[PDB]
Formats: sequence, C-alpha cells, structure tokens
Amino acid sequence: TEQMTLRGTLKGHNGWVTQIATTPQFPDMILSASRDKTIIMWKLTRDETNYGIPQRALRGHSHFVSDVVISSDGQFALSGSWDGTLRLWDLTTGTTTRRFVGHTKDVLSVAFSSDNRQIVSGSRDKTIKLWNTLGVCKYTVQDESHSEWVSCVRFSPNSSNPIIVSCGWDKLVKVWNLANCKLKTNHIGHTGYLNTVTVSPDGSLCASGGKDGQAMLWDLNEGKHLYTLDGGDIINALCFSPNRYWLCAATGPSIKIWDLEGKIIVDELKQEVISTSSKAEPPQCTSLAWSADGQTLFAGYTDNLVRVWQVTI
Amino acid sequence: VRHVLLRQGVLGIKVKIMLPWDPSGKIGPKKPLPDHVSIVEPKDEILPTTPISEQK
Repeated sequence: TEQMTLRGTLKGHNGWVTQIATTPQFPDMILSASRDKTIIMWKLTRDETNYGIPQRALRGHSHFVSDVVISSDGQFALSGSWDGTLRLWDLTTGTTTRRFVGHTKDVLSVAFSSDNRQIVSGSRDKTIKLWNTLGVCKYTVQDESHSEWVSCVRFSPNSSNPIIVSCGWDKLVKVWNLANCKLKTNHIGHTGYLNTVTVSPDGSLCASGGKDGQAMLWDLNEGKHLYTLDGGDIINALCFSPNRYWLCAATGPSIKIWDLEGKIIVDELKQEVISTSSKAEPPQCTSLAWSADGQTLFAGYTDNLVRVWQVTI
Repeated sequence: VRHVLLRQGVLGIKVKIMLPWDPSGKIGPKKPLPDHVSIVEPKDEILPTTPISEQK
C-alpha cells in the first residue's frame, strides 16, 4: 500500500492561504493567493533549511485575492479578487498587462483556457462572463443564469467538446456550451450549496462538491450521476491527479485522499495535536493542488501556512 | 411657528408633524427608522434535491 508522510511547511503569509496553483512549465515555482491581499510566487527548494522562500509578491488589489491560475505559457498569471475586478499579470516582476473591468460585486473564481483567448469568471454579480485576452467582454452570460452567486467555473478539455462548467449556491451545476451559450444540462443532487467543481485532465469526469456532505460525481460527456461517496463535510477544493487516478478532497480538519478504483480512502491527513481550550486545534484546509510528478501535493490552510506532504510507496 | 393675536395678549402656536414615507414611496425618505434602525428580512430556505440529470 501507499501512504503519506509529512514533508515540510512553508511560511510567508499573514493571512489565510485561499488557493494554490502550480506551474507545469516549472515545478520549481508554485503560486499561492491569500487573505492579506498578495499572491506569492515562490522559489522552491527541496532543502531542509527551508522548503522555499517567497521570491516576490504581486500587489495592486484593494481586497483579498481569492483565486489564482497559471497560463499555458507559464509567463502570465491571472487573478480573481474580492475587490470586484481582475488583473492579468505578466509573471516576471509585476507590471499588469491588463486589468479587466466588469462585475458589480466580487470575483470569486477565474480560469484561463488552453487556447489562451478565453477567460471566464464567477461573480456575485450572478454572471458568468467570457473575456478576450485584450481584456474586453467577448460575451456576458446573464440569461438562463443562476439566481444566486456563481461559485466556481471551469474550462474543460476542448478535444472536440465545447463545454464549460458552472456551479452556484442555488444547488445546481449548469453546463454551458461555447458560442451558443445555452444550458447543455442542469444537474441536481446537492443538499447544501456548491462551493467548487473541477474536471479530470483526461476529460470524462466532474468531481463536484459543496456543503452536501457527500461528494457526487458527474459525467463530462453527457451528464450522468456516476456515483457518490460519504465524506467531505465541507468541500472547498478538489483536484484530480495526473500520475494516478485519485481525487483529493479538502475537508476542514483533514484531507481525505481517495482512490476511486475501487472506491476507498487511501489515507487521511491529520496534523499533529496542539493543546487548545475550548477547541481551536484544527485550522481549516481550504485548498490543495498536486505537483506534476504527483508525488508531492501542497495544501492551503488558515493558519497562514502551506503544508507539504509526499506519497511514499 | 405662528404668532396669533388677541385683544388681551398673544398666543404662540407650534406644530410638528412627522412624515410617513420611508421604504416604498415616494421614494424620497431614506431607510433609517425613527430611533430604532431596523432590518427587513425576506424568507425562503428549503431544498428538494435528489440525484437526477436533466439533459437538454
């Protein structure tokens, strides 16, 4: 069997790490966002003096930076922030290429396409929107849309499939088709509101979650409820793996890493105890992301740390 | 305020009247209530969800 060892821990933030994403061009870097209004681009080592040091911190937003994502090129970076605006970075020193003006209220989620000409956004404006990489609005989606805030959107592999995922707090997952902008389907099956959704790199799956408590799985190819697992009280982040077919589930006190072939828990990551009264011993895990190797994964927590783990065989 | 005369002395009138409009209508007056500023809260919160896919 395969199990997990606690690798190390990074330090650099004064606020809660909100999201992390990983450059596949360089596994040497890794990127993070946080609730102290900075995105930190790191310089990693595998050393014991540190596991990495912050190289720079890109600044400009007047509120927290919720989510962050890499470019296919890996020399650009894109952001969603609780100031209601987005910025399009030139990931070297700073120096914004473009800042995107739209959306009445916050930009919660953001993503950057394979084609590098389509950029989507989820907002509390209750709008999915499409964006030219000239920072102008290719289209805006506001009809047939959610009546509650749009929680997270995703780009799906465009192998021949023009589909993009959307999930809101209205207890629904809406799939939208590029350049027709219609509902492909509506999926129902979450008691709680949906936080997140993510698609497999292969492109056949949609791991969706919320405050349902159950982690339900949907099919990317036509929309079928594949199966369900009991686990993940509050689901904040999900991430498929490239080197295995796993799915890594972010609960507050713990991370539950699941093998799906067949359905079983591989391990549960627990942090070492700290004596508290009345009880404040768990810090919430909110994000997680695999490295390209798939040996190491990183996690974002609300204790202002990015905890590292590694798979051992 | 109005002064009114009479054959013996003067009488002082004062009138103070409080306007009724607040959220709906004119719209003119702003939201803050007299001396306890109050929140008005709509209601709805249910679910009916069970596994289904509605393919369109």
